[PDB]
Amino acid sequence: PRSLKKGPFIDLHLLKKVEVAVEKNDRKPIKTWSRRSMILPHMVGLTIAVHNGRQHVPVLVNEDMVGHKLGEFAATRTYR
Amino acid sequence: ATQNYGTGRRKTATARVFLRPGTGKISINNRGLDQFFGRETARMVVRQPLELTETVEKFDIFVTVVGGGVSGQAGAIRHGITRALIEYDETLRSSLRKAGYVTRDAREVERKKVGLRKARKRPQYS
Amino acid sequence: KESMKNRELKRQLTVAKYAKKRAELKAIIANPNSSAEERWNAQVALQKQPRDASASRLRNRCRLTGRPHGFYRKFGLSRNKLREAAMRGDVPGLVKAS
Amino acid sequence: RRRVAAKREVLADPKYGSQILAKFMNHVMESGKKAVAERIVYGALDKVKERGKADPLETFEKALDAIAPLVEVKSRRVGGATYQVPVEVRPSRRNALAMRWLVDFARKRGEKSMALRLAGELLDAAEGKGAAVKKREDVHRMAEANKAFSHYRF
Amino acid sequence: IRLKAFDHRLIDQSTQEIVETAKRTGAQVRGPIPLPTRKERFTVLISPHVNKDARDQYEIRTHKRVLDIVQPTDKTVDALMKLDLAAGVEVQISLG
Amino acid sequence: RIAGVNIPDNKHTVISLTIYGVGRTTAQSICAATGVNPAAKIKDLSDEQIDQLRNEVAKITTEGDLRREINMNIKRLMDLGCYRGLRHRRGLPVRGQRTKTNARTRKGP
RNA sequence: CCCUUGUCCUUAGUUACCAGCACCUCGGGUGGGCACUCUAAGGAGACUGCCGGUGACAAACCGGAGGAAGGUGGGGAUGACGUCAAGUCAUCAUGGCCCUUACGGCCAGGGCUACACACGUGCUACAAUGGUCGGUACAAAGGGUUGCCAAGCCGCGAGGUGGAGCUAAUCCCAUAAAACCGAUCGUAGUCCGGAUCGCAGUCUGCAACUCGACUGCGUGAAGUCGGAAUCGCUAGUAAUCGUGAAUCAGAAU
RNA sequence: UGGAGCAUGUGGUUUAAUUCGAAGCAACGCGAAGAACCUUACCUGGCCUUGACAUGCUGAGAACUUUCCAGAGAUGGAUUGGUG
Repeated sequence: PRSLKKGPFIDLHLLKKVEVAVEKNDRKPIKTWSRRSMILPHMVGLTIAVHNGRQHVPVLVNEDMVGHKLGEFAATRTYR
Repeated sequence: ATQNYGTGRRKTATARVFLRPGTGKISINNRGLDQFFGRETARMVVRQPLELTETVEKFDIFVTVVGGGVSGQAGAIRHGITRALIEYDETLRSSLRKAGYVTRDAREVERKKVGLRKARKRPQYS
Repeated sequence: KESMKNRELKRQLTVAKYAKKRAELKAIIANPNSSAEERWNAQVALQKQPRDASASRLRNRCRLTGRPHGFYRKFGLSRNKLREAAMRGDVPGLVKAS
Repeated sequence: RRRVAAKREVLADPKYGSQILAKFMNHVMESGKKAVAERIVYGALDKVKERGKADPLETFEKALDAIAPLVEVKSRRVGGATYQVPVEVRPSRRNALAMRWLVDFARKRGEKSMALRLAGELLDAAEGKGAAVKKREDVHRMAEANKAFSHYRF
Repeated sequence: IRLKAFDHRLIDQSTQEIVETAKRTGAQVRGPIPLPTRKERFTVLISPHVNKDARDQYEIRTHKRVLDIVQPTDKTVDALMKLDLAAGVEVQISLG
Repeated sequence: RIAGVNIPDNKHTVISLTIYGVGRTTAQSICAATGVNPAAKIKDLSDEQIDQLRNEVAKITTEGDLRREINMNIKRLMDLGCYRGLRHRRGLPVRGQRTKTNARTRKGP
């Protein structure tokens, strides 16, 4: 499945401290409490560290992103 | 007259025998014998009783069988060929046992037992 | 645990706490006649209106005993029940034949 | 260990009316369907005689004239080495390898058409210069040391 | 008259109390038309400690019956409709 | 040149067009309206039945243009810390299939 | 007393359809189909029964009828019961020590497949019956008051706005069945081959920003008589066409 | 069965937090016949001082609406009415 039926990402309990960060300068991250905290494709250039429980990860958000969840920055299996 | 009710069965049928005197004319499923049956080797196997009893010139035969598949009811034309005829007379009475064409067999797919795979076929082991 | 059956059984009311704004706003979703300006009001529907609104988090067990396997579409009971039920007679219609 | 086995082959057909080729539909209906097998089962009968002059059975009847061994090789031991017992058996026993061995050894040839493949060596049963009449006399040859194995310690 | 009930021994002994009981009152109820065994196959596991071999087997039925009052005036099929039930039959009726 | 590479002979034209990977039900729409008859070969026809069988390759991608991008998208996913490059670096099944030790057509030695 | 009624059946089909029939679009609109019938609840059913010998004639063991069927066809969750210090102080249970501002607090800031291999091995073939389609005489009934989701306009192939079956003798998966003589060239580790690079596409719905079916085949392979010796077959047996349905929202190899 | 078509099916592999399970070709039918807000197998952000829930002594206000606010994240409380 997972076709492009559900197009835009308007989710008010997950919107209201990521889109509001345009007016405020970039000196701090967007702090995440899901394995699935996706945001809009209008907000490339931010920091989302994958919530799973004990330390945060290097996420290099660069200019070209379209597809899927954040299970690649902090991977599912982490090779312990 | 000869306007009677016989039957012929193999693999869950309930048949129609529309039979009378004629000349060996054979027919099935509102069609003839050479309409649904043909280009296959079980055709003259039911002529083997029809040559045993010289009835290929003295009766007009319409026996219908349905269900199952294509050729699993080859034995159902075989089933009631003389079921419309030993009702008519006892002339071929003690001379038909050598043919062997009436036994509604139970070497079939009966109840399916759990633990095994199939009818009495067993799973793989050592 | 005394509080495992007690902490999940209460979803008979909480998942259906609104249950009407959820029933009205899950039928228009299968209709594309809603406009593109209406791709945001169809998404102020149900969630932070407190999140006992997803039906994905509910599960059944036996009625007296508490077991998820053995449940068929005709009971509220389980597989270690059905051997002990009809033999004293708790199950109607369940006879043994071919 | 009494044998309650009862043999009775049906030998009559509405197409050929043979003897040991009438009820043979078992290995020519290769686990699938009769529709596709019907042109392969009795399609070879009129393909073995369609290349020659004589009838299909003419060279089909002479298969048990050069493909049937005159001995047996069932093993048995008494207190030393295993000794088999070879002697003139009944026709049935001897004439079982005089068709099926000639028939099954046709996959190591395989020319045009599946039905020709089955009929590939059916016309060979007359002169016996094929492969089925190569193991027939071979059986006899392996019985010099087994010649006196029947009465004493056997 | 179309029915929905249990088994082979309480709906056939309740449609004995439908045909005759509405025929004596003047009109006519036709004969009982057969509607056979409901053929429903099941699977369980009956072992104390788990043994997928050790299943068992179950089945359950529902009979229906087709009766038809010819000229519809029989009140017995609705007034003595609770007479058709003894303990566990819930009678469906069809007046016509 | 004529079909990308050197082609063995004495066989179809539609299977000279279906050569492994994007095709035949496109070619079902091609050989019914172009005029290239499937009833003969690349050589049993004249040379003029091949000229639009040669033009349908240099419009999408080339075997060198396939070789051009056989590493470029791979270059994206190795050094970018991802789980498309955690098992691309490693060699495993990648798309969440039967993963750990001995399923058949995914890894090799 | 334990798969338990072609074999026999009073009576049997309010709306199936067409043996009586007119009819029909010969798909049966529709009477009538209880008789040249439409899915049986349940009921005589199959024997030590007889004859001839053999056997101590006796338990048995061979030969026989009727007559298109006459001699043996254990179908085991309180095993007939007898069996091998060994799985849970754990689905109801049940002890020599423990937490006891705690594993009564809970909105948890992520840390189980380096391949370095053996192995319980148990479909698929060996290129030849050769390599890529949209098609045959043609499956199809029930569960179905927060369900199944037509002939879909969408189609190569997608049956999301529609909705006839809405309480199913209708129907939603409603399309099918290895066959005819299947094209041109006649018998090959390849014109059977695509794992990391499907980008990108108006469907659960407040929640698919470098990974999902979506099978269009440009591409990136390895299938060679099965020998050491070993799973394993005395009769319908060794043996290649699918599951319809929820705690009432459709990927149980 | 076969250099082999590198599945957690247990023994050899990769942690900075690890709870018990068979003892043979009866070792992937070895607690329970299913770990979707952790009131689970001490990572635990974290806080207890009466209590969701099982519990006696005491309450404004019975109750809910507690939509929404910090919440990129339970709820206390604005809780708009009700006084039952």
